[PDB]
Amino acid sequence: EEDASQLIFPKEFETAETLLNSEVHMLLEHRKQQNESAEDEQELSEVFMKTLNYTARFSRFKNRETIASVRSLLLQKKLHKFELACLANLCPETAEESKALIPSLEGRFEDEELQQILDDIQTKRSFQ
Amino acid sequence: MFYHISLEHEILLHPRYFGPNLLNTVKQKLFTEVEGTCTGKYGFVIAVTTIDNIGAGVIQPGRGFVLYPVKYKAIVFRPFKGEVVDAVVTQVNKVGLFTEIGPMSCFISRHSIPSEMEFDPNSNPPCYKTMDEDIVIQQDDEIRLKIVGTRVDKNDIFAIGSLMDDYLGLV
Amino acid sequence: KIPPRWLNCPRRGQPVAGRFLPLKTMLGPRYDSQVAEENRFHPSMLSNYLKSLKVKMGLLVDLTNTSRFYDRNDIEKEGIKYIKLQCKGHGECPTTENTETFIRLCERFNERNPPELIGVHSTHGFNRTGFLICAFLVEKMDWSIEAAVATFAQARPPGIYKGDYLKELFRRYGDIEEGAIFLEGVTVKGVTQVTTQPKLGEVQQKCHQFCGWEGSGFPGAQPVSMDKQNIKLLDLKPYKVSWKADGTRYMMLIDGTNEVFMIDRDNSVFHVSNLEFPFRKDLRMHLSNTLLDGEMIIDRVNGQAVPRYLIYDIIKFNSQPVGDCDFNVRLQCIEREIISPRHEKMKTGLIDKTQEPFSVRNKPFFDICTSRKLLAKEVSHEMDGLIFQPTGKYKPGRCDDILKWKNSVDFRLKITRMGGEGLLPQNVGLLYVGGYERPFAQIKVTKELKQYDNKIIECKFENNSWVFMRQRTDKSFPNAYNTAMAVCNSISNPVTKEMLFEFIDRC
RNA sequence: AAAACCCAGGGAACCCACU
Repeated sequence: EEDASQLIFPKEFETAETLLNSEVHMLLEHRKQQNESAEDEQELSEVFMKTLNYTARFSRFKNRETIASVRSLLLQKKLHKFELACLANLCPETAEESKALIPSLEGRFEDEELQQILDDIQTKRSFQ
Repeated sequence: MFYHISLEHEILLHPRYFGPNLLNTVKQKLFTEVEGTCTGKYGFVIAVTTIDNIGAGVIQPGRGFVLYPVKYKAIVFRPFKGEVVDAVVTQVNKVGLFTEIGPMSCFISRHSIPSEMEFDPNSNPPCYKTMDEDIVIQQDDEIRLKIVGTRVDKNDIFAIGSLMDDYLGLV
Repeated sequence: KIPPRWLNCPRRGQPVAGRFLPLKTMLGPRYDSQVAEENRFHPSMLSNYLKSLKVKMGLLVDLTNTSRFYDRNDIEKEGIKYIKLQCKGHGECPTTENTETFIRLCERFNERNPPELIGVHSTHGFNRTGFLICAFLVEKMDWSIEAAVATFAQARPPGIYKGDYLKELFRRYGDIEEGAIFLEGVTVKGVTQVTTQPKLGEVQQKCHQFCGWEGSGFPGAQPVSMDKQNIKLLDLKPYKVSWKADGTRYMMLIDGTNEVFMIDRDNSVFHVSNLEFPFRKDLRMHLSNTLLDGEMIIDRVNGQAVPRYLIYDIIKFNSQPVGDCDFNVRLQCIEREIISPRHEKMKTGLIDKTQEPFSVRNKPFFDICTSRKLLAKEVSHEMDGLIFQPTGKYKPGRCDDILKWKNSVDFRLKITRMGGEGLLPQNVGLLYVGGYERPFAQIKVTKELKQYDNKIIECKFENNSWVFMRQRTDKSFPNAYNTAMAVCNSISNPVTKEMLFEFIDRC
């Protein structure tokens, strides 16, 4: 019934807000830090550090300022939250790759503008 | 997709654990009882961001505990149908492919794997590779998979991937 | 509880077609106490190795209707889905009732835990565990309709089987037409257990005759542990003591020159070859119809372990009822009729101490209130216990006047986040024992304790709770619930050398 | 065969009492 390839979402996830891998990583690291403090509290769940390591391995933006720059760059274009988050997470390099990975971007933006956005993403990608 | 939503749950407090600080007890209860859980409607409850609202405590008539309706920001993830997601390969099998996405185990069976991407147990790591030995998907690799369907069992969800479509496989 | 042949005994059959486990069932910690170790079969044993043995099946199904075999919660805790079925026992095979629904449910599981396999388990694991496996293999595993019916035998060899099941199986899914250790730690040459019934029963019956014992088993006097009530017995009659050393109770029956036998608490009989017991009058003729009571202890002298047998009482001597006499008279008889002739012939060279299997001696004895000196305690560490003999005549069985004086339980620790309803779920290391799955003790779990999980451990009552005395992993199973009752009295009374020494000292 | 008898598995109609 659901298909995000053409942006079919259930009614429950209409007011939902997406997050980056790096945003989730930094939030989970802060929560782990407060878990280190605030004694008389047991360790968190297996899913907690599982997702923490998963999003730390696939982290692409090492700076919170980089996060803010990416959001202030991407929010003002007419993109859906899912498309924007997927573009900022997968980080494609060619407009054909961006359109193939996200088939809901067909005609939303011009392929030259889409390639310029991808080039901006690659410019602000924190390399390792 | 990794989501930041607000969820409502009711926490139950026995009078034995009222104490001088009551709201911290409720915060610990919420931070324990939903964390690491999985729902068929909202997927994996990854983490609780911020406890937003604590409702009025309705004492259950006749029975002792009090009831707290609680609204809270929570980080969650639920698998979808039809999306390419990065994954870590955990095991390569002649029948399928054991992959991992955070806490979710994903099974990519070989019939849903293209004919060129064949299985070889002769290699020291049992792995998937082609005859040209260009794309070698083995243990602990970073790949992308096409989620076809998800199955929930015993309050957790596992999914099935595929590599039929283009640009699927090793990154 | 568990009936005889509660289980067939082969613990787990190999997986049929490497897919379906042909096993059965119960013997949890509650039934560990009433079962032999090879027979012993915990979910842990099929599982603690299973996690890395590649035997880690993810589905468990209990076919037998009765739930008395074991608790199903542990299987879920193991992560194996606990499922139960109502296949009737008593020789009832199913016909797609509670079977077809299970087969579709089993098919549903096939992927519910896929790297994992299935666990199907009837009363004995052959009475329809295979019939259900055979039924399903025909349904989905495409096993041959006749062959699948015979497939269960290939992985689970039937041994005792049920023909009624085979006929329904054949018809529905095809065509119906188709131990005794003498001294632990040191091996003694010449001591040989006797398994020949004609001599074993004769020795047992003659010991019973010499003791005048009513029931079966060990005829010996069995002393009792003391409480604040047993101390009162000072003012009624005199007593006499020796030191209980860590050893095994053994009665020697002297029936001839080579007729020397050992009888332990388990009534097992061993034969001793080279012991010679001269008669005091004529040193050439050897004692007969003589029964002694004593302990076999390992004693290290000059850095070498020398097995020794201390004789602290005598029951029969040449058919004379010496056991009916006074204990002092019996001790003097022991001395003069046992110890003296042997040393007499040893001095003459006719008996070689080096050639005998072990030393023979008599235990020294003392009394009521006085010789306090060892409680200026110089051997306070070397005292393991003390044995209490009154002045009265010998009496078999349980003796309320004969007292035994002597950290310390193996524990099936389960570290569990006990989840209280409406309460913070609280992690606790539950301590329970065999025969007591209910945790008698629950202990605060340290992370260091959390290093050992599901571990059998010796525990020392450091506080009201018992901190681990030792990791008693060597004991595969936790001790009986009754041992917990026994230590429930043993570590409840502080039982001390200063408490009993005078009491064993004066008269 | 936990033979935890942790102690009924019958209902219907009628009559007779007591308040």
